[PDB]
Amino acid sequence: VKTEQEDVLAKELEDVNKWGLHVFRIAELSGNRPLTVIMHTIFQERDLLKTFKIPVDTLITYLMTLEDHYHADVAYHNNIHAADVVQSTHVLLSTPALEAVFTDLEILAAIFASAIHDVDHPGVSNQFLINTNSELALMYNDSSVLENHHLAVGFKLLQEENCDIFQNLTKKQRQSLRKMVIDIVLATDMSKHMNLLADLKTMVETKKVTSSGVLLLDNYSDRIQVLQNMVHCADLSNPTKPLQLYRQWTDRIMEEFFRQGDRERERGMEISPMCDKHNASVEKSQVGFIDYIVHPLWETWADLVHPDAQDILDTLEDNREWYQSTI
Ligand SMILES: C=COC(=O)N1CCc2c(sc(NC(=O)Cc3cccs3)c2C(=O)OC2CCCC2)C1
Ligand SMILES: [Zn+2]
Ligand SMILES: [Zn+2]
Repeated sequence: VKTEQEDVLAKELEDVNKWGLHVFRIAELSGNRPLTVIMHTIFQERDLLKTFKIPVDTLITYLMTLEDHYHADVAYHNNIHAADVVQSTHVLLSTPALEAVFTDLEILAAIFASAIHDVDHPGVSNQFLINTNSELALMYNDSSVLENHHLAVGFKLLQEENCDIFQNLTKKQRQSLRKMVIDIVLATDMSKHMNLLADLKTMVETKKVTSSGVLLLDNYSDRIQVLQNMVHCADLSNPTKPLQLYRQWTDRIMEEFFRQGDRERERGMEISPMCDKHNASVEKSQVGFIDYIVHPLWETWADLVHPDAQDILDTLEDNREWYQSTI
């Protein structure tokens, strides 16, 4: 049946539930369809198609349309980053401390929010978009420009021919899913980070647990804050991956940043915070970024789900000392 390529692909996909799936191999084996194949795999794996009556050809058609609205000419914020965050969100949902906590609708909404979360990303920043006085910035009034755009595009794509994967959800299911997907994606904006991180801490502070090992989340605010933190954790999971992956990701985001620095030079604009080709030390930037943003976030999350995130925290801590070695 399968081509031998499909077979090689299938064996790699046997790792979808493991942290550090080789997402870059999967992109190669798949003809640059990492997003399509990982989503499909997860959806079958989690039985999402039957539970929500999603016709499989519609699912495929939409996945492929979604992936083609990621830019192949963008080093980091592309389909592979999309697939990576989706699969990471998928692993985090399986964490033992959230066993049987979230409904299928909420799972569906977290995975879907991951898949569309950066779609149509240009490879430059909100501030850049605001400074260039770009259309996108005028539309969204300089407020969460890219993140508002990813949502509008992710949803509009469901209207293309044979693309409505939510065609069989009730109005009720659709309105709740939508709101969940909008809260999750707007929370990927980095300027929400501290606020998001603070609530997580407060969650951990006042943390309750009941009847067997399972977190007690009994109102919307609490349930959505967790999902929001989960996906935002997945968005910032590169330095917790095995170093081979992490280094490939660091390569890509640095390429994107310098290329924006270039576009800022090519327009007299002033330079971005360490987007400086020629003048910015990657090794240092990684270390501070871990100590100030990535470690605190993941340290809290580890707290929340203690101790299922131990190896994760540990890898991050190693990758951090490894970047220090590089002075
Ligand atoms: C103090 C707040 O600053 C702040 O949030 N930003 C500046 C730095 C930075 C992001 S996102 C990101 N990277 C990721 O979202 C995913 C990763 C890809 C490879 C490692 S991590 C980096 C970064 O990693 O590097 C920067 C730090 C200073 C120079 C660039 C946004
Ligand atoms: Zn983003
Ligand atoms: Zn992202």
